[PDB]
Amino acid sequence: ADLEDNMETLNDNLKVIEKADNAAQVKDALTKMAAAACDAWSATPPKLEDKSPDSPEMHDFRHGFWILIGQIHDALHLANCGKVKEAQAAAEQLKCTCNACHQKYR
Amino acid sequence: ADLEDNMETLNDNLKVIEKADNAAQVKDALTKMAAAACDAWSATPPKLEDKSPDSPEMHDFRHGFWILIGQIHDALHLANCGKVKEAQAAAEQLKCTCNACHQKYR
Amino acid sequence: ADLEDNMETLNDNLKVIEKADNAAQVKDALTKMAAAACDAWSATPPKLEDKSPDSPEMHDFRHGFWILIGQIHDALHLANCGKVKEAQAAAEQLKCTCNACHQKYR
Amino acid sequence: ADLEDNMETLNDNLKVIEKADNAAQVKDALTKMAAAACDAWSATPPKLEDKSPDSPEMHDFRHGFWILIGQIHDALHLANCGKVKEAQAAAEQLKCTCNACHQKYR
Ligand code: HEC
Ligand code: HEC
Ligand code: HEC
Ligand code: HEC
Ligand SMILES: [Zn+2]
Ligand SMILES: [Zn+2]
Ligand SMILES: [Zn+2]
Ligand SMILES: [Zn+2]
Repeated sequence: ADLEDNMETLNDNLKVIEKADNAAQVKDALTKMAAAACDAWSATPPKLEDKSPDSPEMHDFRHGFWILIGQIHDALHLANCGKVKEAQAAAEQLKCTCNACHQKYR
Repeated sequence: ADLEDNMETLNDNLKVIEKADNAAQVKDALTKMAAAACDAWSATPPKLEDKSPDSPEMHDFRHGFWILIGQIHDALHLANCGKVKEAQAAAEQLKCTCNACHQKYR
Repeated sequence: ADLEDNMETLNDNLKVIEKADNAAQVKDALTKMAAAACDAWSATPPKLEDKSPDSPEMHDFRHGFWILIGQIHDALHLANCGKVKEAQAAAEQLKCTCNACHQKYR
Repeated sequence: ADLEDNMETLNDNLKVIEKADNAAQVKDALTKMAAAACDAWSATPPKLEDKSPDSPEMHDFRHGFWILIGQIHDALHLANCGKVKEAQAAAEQLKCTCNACHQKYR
């Protein structure tokens, strides 16, 4: 349930994808990431603890997760259809979403 | 967190939108729908009760939720912006995603 | 390349998908709909001839086309994977984007 | 019309968004990038002239453009709402799509 725990689960499963052998491994990891992302959006990060839940900073923080869930969905199509290289390449593009949110609120 | 309960909160909040006057009411209903959707995809429907979580059928079952969440995300842009009518029209288009899943797994 | 011709293209190719025998016929028809959608969005519909290109109605008019292109994209995943029936059902959900615009602007 | 011209349009307008002062400049530049993306996806790049138009590389080539159009769509929400800064940040998240495609196919 914890924001820090959700970030650890996102971190571990991202590496899993990068170095996966089969599609079953990639799909398992992406589904775990989707769970963590769904649980993370409702949390308030330390940096934004003083700002209202309707601030333009709390929008955007939530928005980051909608984008990530969209990317996971897209990777899932590729993994399920046995394109393991394409799935791994797509997963590499998640980092961009990771980095942009971290550069503002981490 | 029950599948039936999450469906109720989805069904209720969609009617709230239809009858809303201001944008703040729309934002509040869409956030609740997003939480329910994020909570419902992990559950197993009575029609697939004998199927494994990593089975092919469970994969397409979760697919409808990925599409739903992206439509809530899109509607949220309009509601946060203050475009009440357009947000209501966006919310209406959800009904098709609701319908398609129900045809297959209900 | 005018609005009416592009609407004929979308209409015809949607029938092609519904009556398709194979995935290759589905791929071909989705490609043609993507080209039609890409060519249609810059046009001005007769009912908004009095409005500026930069106006809330014209932003909304073009929006319907980003949604359609996104749905075509999703359906192409399914047809490239060889999932013909799933791709035919996904193409059916396009109809709601068709009707949403038509109710406002046709 | 040809792929090189399309790529210059994308490049020029991306710089314009970075250096933009008003929402009107961002709107116009994002719209021009949407048209360029739409005219680019049907071409065949030099490095894939020897491959089949139904090959996984050609599928992946076209796919990069659907992702870009979705990101331009996303940024236009922010720009049409007058929100210049976050429309500009959204526009930066788009380089990751530019780079993934050049890293494999340019
Ligand atoms: C890709 C999807 C992501 C990976 C991999 C990681 N994140 Fe994040 N993240 C975000 C915040 C606000 C924090 C700080 C939370 C706090 O300080 O309490 C983090 C933190 C991490 C961490 C460090 C965890 C630790 O205790 O050391 C890791 C390893 C991590 N994140 C990996 C915010 C966001 C965010 C905003 C919307 C996104 C999209 C991501 N994080 C994505 C990723
Ligand atoms: C699959 C991807 C689904 C999507 C998307 C939506 N729903 Fe659903 N819903 C789904 C199932 C499998 C069921 C049946 C579960 C059961 O055993 O009863 C339902 C059920 C409902 C119900 C009936 C609830 C009840 O207790 O009888 C309603 C009112 C309902 N769903 C509404 C609904 C709405 C409004 C949605 C979109 C906004 C929607 N659902 C999406 C599966 C899926
Ligand atoms: C707005 C975003 C639209 C979307 C999405 C779709 N259509 Fe459309 N269509 C639209 C307009 C404004 C019009 C009127 C054009 C005019 O100059 O009068 C239309 C018209 C049609 C027609 C009739 C064309 C004619 O014979 O005059 C058809 C058959 C049609 N549209 C089909 C169609 C389909 C199948 C779509 C979904 C894939 C669709 N349209 C989307 C605006 C919009
Ligand atoms: C693949 C799906 C691509 C995406 C997404 C983007 N680009 Fe691209 N670009 C791509 C190819 C295959 C090529 C080479 C074409 C050739 O004839 O060699 C390019 C090339 C460019 C160039 C070079 C222009 C020139 O004179 O040769 C530029 C400046 C360029 N691309 C910019 C660019 C930008 C800014 C993008 C993101 C918005 C982008 N490209 C995406 C393939 C793909
Ligand atoms: Zn995709
Ligand atoms: Zn939108
Ligand atoms: Zn999908
Ligand atoms: Zn968005």
